[PDB]
Amino acid sequence: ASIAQARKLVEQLKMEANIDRIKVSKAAADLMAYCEAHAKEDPLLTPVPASENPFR
Amino acid sequence: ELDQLRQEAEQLKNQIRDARKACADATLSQITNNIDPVGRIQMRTRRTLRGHLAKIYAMHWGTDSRLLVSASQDGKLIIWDSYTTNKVHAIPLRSSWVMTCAYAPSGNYVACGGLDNICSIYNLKTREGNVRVSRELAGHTGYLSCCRFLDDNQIVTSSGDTTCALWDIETGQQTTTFTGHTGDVMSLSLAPDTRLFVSGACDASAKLWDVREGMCRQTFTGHESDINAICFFPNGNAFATGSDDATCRLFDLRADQELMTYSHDNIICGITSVSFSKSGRLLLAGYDDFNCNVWDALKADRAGVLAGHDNRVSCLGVTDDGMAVATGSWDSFLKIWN
Amino acid sequence: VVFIVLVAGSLSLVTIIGNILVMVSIKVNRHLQTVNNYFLFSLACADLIIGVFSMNLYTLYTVIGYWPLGPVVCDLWLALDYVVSNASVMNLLIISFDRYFCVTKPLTYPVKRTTKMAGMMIAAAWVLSFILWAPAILFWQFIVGVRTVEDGECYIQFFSNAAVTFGTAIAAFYLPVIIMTVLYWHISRASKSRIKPSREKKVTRTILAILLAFIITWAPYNVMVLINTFIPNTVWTIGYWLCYINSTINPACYALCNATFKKTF
Amino acid sequence: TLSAEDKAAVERSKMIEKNLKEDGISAAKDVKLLLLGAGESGKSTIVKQMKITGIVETHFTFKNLHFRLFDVGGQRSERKKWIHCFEDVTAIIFCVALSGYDQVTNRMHESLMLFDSICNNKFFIDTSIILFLNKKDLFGEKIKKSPLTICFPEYTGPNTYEDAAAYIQAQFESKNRSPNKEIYCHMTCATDTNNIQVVFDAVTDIIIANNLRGCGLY
Amino acid sequence: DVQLVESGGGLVQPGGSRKLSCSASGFAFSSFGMHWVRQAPEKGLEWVAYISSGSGTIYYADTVKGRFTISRDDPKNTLFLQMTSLRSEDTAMYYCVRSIYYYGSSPFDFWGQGTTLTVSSGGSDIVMTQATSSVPVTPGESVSISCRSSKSLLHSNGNTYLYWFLQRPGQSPQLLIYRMSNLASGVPDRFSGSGSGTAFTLTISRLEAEDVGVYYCMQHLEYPLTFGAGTKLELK
Ligand SMILES: Cc1c(Cl)c(OCC(=O)N2CCN(C)CC2)nc2sc(C(=O)NC3CC3)c(N)c12
Ligand SMILES: CC(=O)OCC[N+](C)(C)C
Repeated sequence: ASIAQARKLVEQLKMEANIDRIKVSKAAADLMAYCEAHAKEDPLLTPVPASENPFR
Repeated sequence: ELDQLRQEAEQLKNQIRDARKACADATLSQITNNIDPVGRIQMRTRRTLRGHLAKIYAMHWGTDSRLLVSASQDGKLIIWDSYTTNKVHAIPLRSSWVMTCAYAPSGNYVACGGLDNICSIYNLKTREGNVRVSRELAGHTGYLSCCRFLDDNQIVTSSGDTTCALWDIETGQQTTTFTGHTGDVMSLSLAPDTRLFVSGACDASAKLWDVREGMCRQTFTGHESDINAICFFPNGNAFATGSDDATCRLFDLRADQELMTYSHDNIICGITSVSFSKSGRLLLAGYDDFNCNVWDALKADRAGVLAGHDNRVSCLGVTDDGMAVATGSWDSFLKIWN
Repeated sequence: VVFIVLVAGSLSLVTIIGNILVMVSIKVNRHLQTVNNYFLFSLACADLIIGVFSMNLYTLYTVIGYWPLGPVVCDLWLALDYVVSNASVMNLLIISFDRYFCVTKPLTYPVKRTTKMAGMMIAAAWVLSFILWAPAILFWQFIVGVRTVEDGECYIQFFSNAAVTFGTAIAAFYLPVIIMTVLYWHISRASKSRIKPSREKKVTRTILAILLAFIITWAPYNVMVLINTFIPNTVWTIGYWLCYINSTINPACYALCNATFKKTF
Repeated sequence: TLSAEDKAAVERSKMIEKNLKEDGISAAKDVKLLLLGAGESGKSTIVKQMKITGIVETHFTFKNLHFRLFDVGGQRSERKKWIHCFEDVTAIIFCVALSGYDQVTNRMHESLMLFDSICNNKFFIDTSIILFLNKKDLFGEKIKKSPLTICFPEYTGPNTYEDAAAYIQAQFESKNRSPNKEIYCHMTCATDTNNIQVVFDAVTDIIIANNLRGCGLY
Repeated sequence: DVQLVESGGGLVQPGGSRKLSCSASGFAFSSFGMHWVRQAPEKGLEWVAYISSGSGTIYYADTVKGRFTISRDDPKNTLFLQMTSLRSEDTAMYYCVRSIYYYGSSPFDFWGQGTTLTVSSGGSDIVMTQATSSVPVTPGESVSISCRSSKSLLHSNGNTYLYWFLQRPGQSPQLLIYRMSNLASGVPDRFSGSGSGTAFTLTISRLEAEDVGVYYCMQHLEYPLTFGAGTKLELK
């Protein structure tokens, strides 16, 4: 009866073994670019003056 | 015939590992040798919210970055005003053992769940004044761990029966069921475009589902213990997972593998909550040793600590405009940092 | 005599420093701190003030033979002395009350009590003492008509004057002692094991220790005062110095007896 | 003040806080207990004297005291994840059957190991355990024709009844190893009234001990 | 359903006394604030009293203080108004409104139907002006109405307290806009509002025949509350 379970497992592995992949350095560059672009819109890493901080 | 399929599975996993090794050329820490460090980050307790009596288990912000929900084991679910430290509602619960809470994106409904195996959905804008229970969803066989709203008509829940579900509120019927994990699933996070999501179980594995058809698409296995919290990167191409071995990692969807690990020898305790910042440069992680740490998401070096709790932080979340971070621990208080 | 001015001065240094070993341990360790440690904190505050000011000043006094510091300034010392002394005694009485309520109302009292309640109790304990003592010392001088106290020494004026001499004694000592004895008797009776170092013996030992400390230290001063109204000048040398010993042992009795405190060496 | 209206909101907030405080005071009166055991242990019996999936909440009152009992054997899930929510309970009721003769691995050894596991847990270091020994009359019938050497290889002594029970009780109490908790023992039997008073006494004793040690009176 | 019914009005000689009652059925009465707004035989609205949830705070109009008193009995969900030494200027319709207050709430949402009371023959307030008295309109047209205050209504919190009401012929007023921008629940998307500080407008797009009546603007920055004369709309 476990034959059905094993068939399901191998079918899932084969269906998830045909996914295209990019090269890693490209994925590293994409995150760096995103974190560099949105640096001026992040009120956490660069502190905001008390004039417009609503929790003051 | 069982051994033949076992050998076939071994061949499949060998192929997967070979492909993952082939697509890897250099590590992300090797790419970040030039970008400047962000410096130390200092944050102060700006507000303290002292209403509960028992330990706090869940917390979720609203869309407008002002309203908040708290779920604690004394049988209360009270929504707060962050700027003026007020209480705007106080919802008495049926079961006193709650492990999750949620706030709808539109601000009209909230959810709750726990060891009673039932996800309760409350209506806030009733014509008759008070708040009422709209539905009581009950299809699971184990306890609930994380509930998230997609819209006002459908919700996603993760349970202890090694399965996840998508519900339809107006009907109460489990529209689609997600299965495949070996042990309890204890975390869940929705992508910004709400088309696909990830879950983290106690078999040291995290999977990526799609809510349209219900098929597991990728499996990531690096950890060595149970995974306790998951959150996406803002752009929906990476996520961070916290486990019970003092380690939290960053996985890339396109590369289909790990990128960095965040552990330092001073810490042995496990993670209970993980979140990012608005731009993705900082990473906030709660801990059992009564504090919260901030990591460099591209350099992997600690940049500060958010201490100030008498007991372990169980919930943690940032706003949609990056102004404040809220941490709630078993000391019955919530904090706001800026 | 260059040693008594030195060895007793160390006691003032011992009295102050140790109470710090009480002030800070609540603030830093944070595991010792509860809702029923504010009372010990207030007692430590009072006992620290007596240790610095009163101990140094009198050590100077008893070696000079008279008080040149101020013929008029002495009222401030006396006010500080009696105010803080009554503060310590009121704190001990309040601790006895709280322990009685905690034992004999086991389930409702801890939840009913709030930090505001403890703060209000401590504030009342201070204020009643200060209002009782300071204006009386500052004003009985005028009701005499002339400041009898000369520059030969400094002390409290209504020594043999009227019945304020008794009332002050009976209140300040004899009320808290009777109340704290009856309360601790009832508490030591409530600790018996219904079921059948026993848990009862370990508690009765502490009760006897605290009661003997307080009664033994404060016995000499008050018994002197009454008969003096109706003392070779020297005997107050020893009478005042026992009260300050009581002050310096309070951080040892109440604070160090708790198991969690000793670990924070 | 500079708070305009903006002024009824604070009044509503204070009303809510008053309600929270009153509810906490009301819910402070009740006593919380947790029930543990194993298969065939007989916890259902001690439950059925109380009444007269998920978590069940058996509920009773005895001598103006409000009781709650939580039976969580139905939660057939990973234990490590849902026990931490059950700390701060007053006491844990443990059910052990005086029938170790058969395999489920011996049942008595499984019960002893589970007691060791629950007694030394990180969360339950200072929660006192109230111990119930069931099948008092069945074990009496059994011990007439069986030795206790089968349960414990090291046993030496009589094959009588009282001594055999005392040995098991001592072996179980051997595991506490902490200085701030106690194990209370009552040998229950079928058709036995009073098993509620054995809980009233224990709960009162635990509350007064916790009060004594909390007020630093030790 | 939500229902507020009043009774207890009639013809009383001057110098008498009378008691009014407002009965509620369909909502959490104990968690609401209730007002009393009155209307002369043909004039506009005039605020009278106010009682809070828990009966903590009570306010009165300066012209009625001392003669009247307001009380509520929340176990039996009834509201009262006891009035003594009646004057000939008190002949009016009397209404009963509910005024829930929290962050994002909608005060003055439900208005009762009112009772008729008739009596026989015998400087720091925020004055608000509505210069127009009436505007004739044709169906399907767009019309704009105005309400000018005296003190600027922008509190430091960023809020701006102005409300708009509509009184249809022979009926009770409804609530349209709260806090100058928030459109009420149940009102058509046609209505919209704008303004800056002291100049206020209300814009109606593609007006139909069902929205004919008189429009009132109310201030809620501080007590007492003040209304306007109200601009009437009529066909053609
Ligand atoms: C507290 C106190 C009082 Cl209330 C006091 O009262 C004055 C007095 O006793 N008498 C009796 C004899 N009459 C002739 C004059 C008045 N006299 C002293 S002397 C002293 C000290 O410190 N003496 C030094 C030598 C040891 C005191 N602390 C003290
Ligand atoms: C309350 C009181 O009478 O204390 C007396 C202390 N002494 C002896 C130092 C002045």
